[PDB]
Amino acid sequence: GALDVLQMKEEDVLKFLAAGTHLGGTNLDFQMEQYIYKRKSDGIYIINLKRTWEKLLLAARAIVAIENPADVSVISSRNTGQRAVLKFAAATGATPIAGRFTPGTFTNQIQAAFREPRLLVVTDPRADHQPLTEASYVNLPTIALCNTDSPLRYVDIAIPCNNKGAHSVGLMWWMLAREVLRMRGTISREHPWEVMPDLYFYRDPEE
Amino acid sequence: GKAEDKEWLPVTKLGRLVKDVKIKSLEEIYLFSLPIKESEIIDFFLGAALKDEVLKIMPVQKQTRAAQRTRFKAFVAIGDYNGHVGLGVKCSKEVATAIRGAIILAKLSIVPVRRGYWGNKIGKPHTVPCKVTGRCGSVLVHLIPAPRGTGIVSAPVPKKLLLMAGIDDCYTSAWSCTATLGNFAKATFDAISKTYSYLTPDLWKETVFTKSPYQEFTDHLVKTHT
Amino acid sequence: TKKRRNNGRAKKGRGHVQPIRCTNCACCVPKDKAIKKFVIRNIVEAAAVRDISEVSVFDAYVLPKLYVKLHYCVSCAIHSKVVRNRSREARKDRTPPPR
Amino acid sequence: VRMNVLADALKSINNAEKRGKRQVLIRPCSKVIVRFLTVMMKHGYIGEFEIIDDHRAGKIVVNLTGRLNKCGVISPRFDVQLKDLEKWQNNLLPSRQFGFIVLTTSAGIMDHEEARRKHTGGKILGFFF
Amino acid sequence: MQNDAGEFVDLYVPRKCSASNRIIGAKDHASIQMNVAEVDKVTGRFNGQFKTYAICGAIRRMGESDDSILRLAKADGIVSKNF
Amino acid sequence: MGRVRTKTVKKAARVIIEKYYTRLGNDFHTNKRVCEEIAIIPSKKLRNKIAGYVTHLMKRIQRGPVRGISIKLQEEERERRDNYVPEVSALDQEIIEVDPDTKEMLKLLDFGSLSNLQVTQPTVGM
Amino acid sequence: MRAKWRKKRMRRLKRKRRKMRQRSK
RNA sequence: CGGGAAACCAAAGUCUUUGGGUUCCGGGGGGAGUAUGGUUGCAAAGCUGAAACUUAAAGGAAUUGACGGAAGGGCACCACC
Repeated sequence: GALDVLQMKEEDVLKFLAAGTHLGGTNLDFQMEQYIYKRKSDGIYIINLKRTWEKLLLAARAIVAIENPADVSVISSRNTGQRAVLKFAAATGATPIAGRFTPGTFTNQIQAAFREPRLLVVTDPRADHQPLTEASYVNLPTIALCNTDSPLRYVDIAIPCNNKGAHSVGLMWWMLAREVLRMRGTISREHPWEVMPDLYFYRDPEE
Repeated sequence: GKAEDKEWLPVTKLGRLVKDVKIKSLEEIYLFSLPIKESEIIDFFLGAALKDEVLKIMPVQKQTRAAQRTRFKAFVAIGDYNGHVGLGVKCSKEVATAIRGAIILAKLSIVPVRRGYWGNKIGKPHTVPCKVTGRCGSVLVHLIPAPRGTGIVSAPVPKKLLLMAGIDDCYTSAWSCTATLGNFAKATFDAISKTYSYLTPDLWKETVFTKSPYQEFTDHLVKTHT
Repeated sequence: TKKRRNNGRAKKGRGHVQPIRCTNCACCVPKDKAIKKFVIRNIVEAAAVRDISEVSVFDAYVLPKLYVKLHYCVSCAIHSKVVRNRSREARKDRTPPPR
Repeated sequence: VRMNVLADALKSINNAEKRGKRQVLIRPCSKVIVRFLTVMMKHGYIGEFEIIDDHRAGKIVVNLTGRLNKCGVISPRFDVQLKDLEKWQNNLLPSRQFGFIVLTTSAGIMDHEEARRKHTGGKILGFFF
Repeated sequence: MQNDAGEFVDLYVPRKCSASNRIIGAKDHASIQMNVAEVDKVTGRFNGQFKTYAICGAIRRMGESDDSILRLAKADGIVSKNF
Repeated sequence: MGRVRTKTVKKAARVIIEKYYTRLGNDFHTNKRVCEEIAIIPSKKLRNKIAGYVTHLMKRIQRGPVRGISIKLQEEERERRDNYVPEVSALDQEIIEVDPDTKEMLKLLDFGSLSNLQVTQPTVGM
Repeated sequence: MRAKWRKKRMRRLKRKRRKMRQRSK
């Protein structure tokens, strides 16, 4: 949005630059091309950082529009997102799934794990492909974190970022939790937040 | 025994709402294009007005080391003679279970049927709104508008589904292997089904949106429910 | 019904291709239908090398390689177990076996 | 070779409508194509359009609104008389309530409902619904 | 549908796709309705007001819904005609 | 020969360890007495086989996790790798270098001023 | 190769019938 | 994408919502590419080409079995060493 109260600050841009979020792959799909700045002299694509913040605020404006927070479902089958989705679901009251998704969880009405959500958020479209393709049987809207070579086939909001691993995946979930809590009125739009980004990251060498 | 209540308790969000609150018709379930998975929802809205028809019972079999092994397949059609019809199929080791299973699938498959006029717009509509068609296997089926009081010009299989749908007047045509009753029934139900999704000049004005039933009743599903 | 998209041959954009005679049976088949095998081996076996290195007159010598190129028809390649038949989806794999 | 230009123009629009595209480019342009497009636009089936001059017959860009089910051509330009026009609209149209045949007449290119008011026959060009 | 007395005779009037102007059928289970929060202009906070869109299942499975939702959000004020 | 244990043995041993981990140990003759008072087992010969696999599982649980079994003692130290680690008192700091085309991308976004810079190779690496 | 042999059988029968009739007149 | 009986095909698509131009050519299975006339050739033969009579199926794609003097794993003193 145009508003100064929604503008991206210097201190967020430095946190993007320090985590590698702007660095894509060596390949580009034709659906992702509008999110790209340029290709480097070494064959790597640069993701446009202002495009990310608009698509992330549009995603937060979808997540705030659900009146019961337990109706939102959150997923990661790769390890680099598992701590991050568990912390996101603690900060705001969504339902997490981590590890293997069981086929038929959304469509086998009798099943012990059966559930019926209103919104679905996924960490990587190529890896999390079962809950994406299974959402096509039940009228379920979708948000996803997309790299330059991600296949867009059932996602309705794609957020441009490096999703390969490490600090970049944890930072995106932390920043999405910050803005949903801000615009619902639970924390300040000006005072810094008490939760450090480093709480969401995956398994750097411990000692 | 005596037919008291609690023969049903819901297992879906839609079933929890239909049993309790002001979801007043199937048309506000069709408007949001939701899947129906509890058979008791359609007994709640249409009920004893629905009438039932066995089209064919068919034997099928597989070869084994010992003998040929046989199953019975039943085709069933259902409707209320005023704008609703459904078709269903099941295959079982015994005929009575095949018919009873086919009736449940024939209730879950029900769709709304569109009706219109051949001439000037006097009274209430009585024929298909425009020329339509459906396919299954090699079989092709086609329906054409007709002047008031002709009846249905068709073979037996398509005539029974058009009567249960509540259409008075219709001209019809077919092509390729109609002798396969299952593909002939599904090609007919495909033609009937397409009548409410053909864009026509009376549907050109802009759409106005509303909240869905899961959004209007978002607190009823939380405050006293599981 | 058609079994293979390439008809079991490499020919695309051509009329005629020259034949060759097989190394087992001398049957006659096209150069691009024939199954290829190029073999490189020592003249002396891995068991025998030690016995022939110690009787050598030289303080340093390296035993030579033998080079042979072989051609088979489909019947010889199947009977001599050079190729096996495969599952309907596995027939599409064009990558050679692992080492 | 290209034996007829109006058949290309309508086949090009018809393939673009089915893919859900919002614009289409027609080339070559002709006096017959501009008069046919105008009849669809006046009845509400397409948006407005723009012509490009290039010194070689020209090109047209057209805006699409999603309402069009089909448009098409009858290749031999058969003659029609007022007594036989009922047989053609019974063959080609989806209902008696909507859709139009397009004719060329000595009073101009026009809609088959206007040809009855003007009491005139002509040659068939195409249809839309 | 209306008759010569001017009264209406359809069972219901079906919805159309916001991106594409085609009717969404009673069994199109791949289709969706999207809902998005508005925020107040002084403090960037939810006031309970919202906007809605409906998308055809055929446009979703070819991968065009993300760009369609973006064009709709730029046509309304939400993305503010710059990017 | 064949000494493989059937699912009736393997499932009963897991359910015993989930409920009674604090009673159990490495001595087969003590495990054999515990399993007789916490459960109804129809045969002496089945009781001996269950206490045998329980004794095998205790010696595994002393080394690391077993995917089908859970205990408080192992969950609360997982909850200590969860939350925050002792590793560092501050983040990895934002003072990081920028490539000339990222400098140009930030210039168009009205930002920069805090990063060092250097150029890559003359032609694409092969 | 039965069809190729049925073709050869007909050709030799036709060669016999040719020589038999053209001798008569 | 869409099409098709399917195997499959970016054409083998834009078809009951059926019409861009134009050449050759099929009409249940056999008798039969046969008899007879013409025509070309040194010859072998090529081209053109019937009927009487006879018959309830002949054929295409795919599924589950059984079978192989097909391939790969494993087993048995009613098998062998």
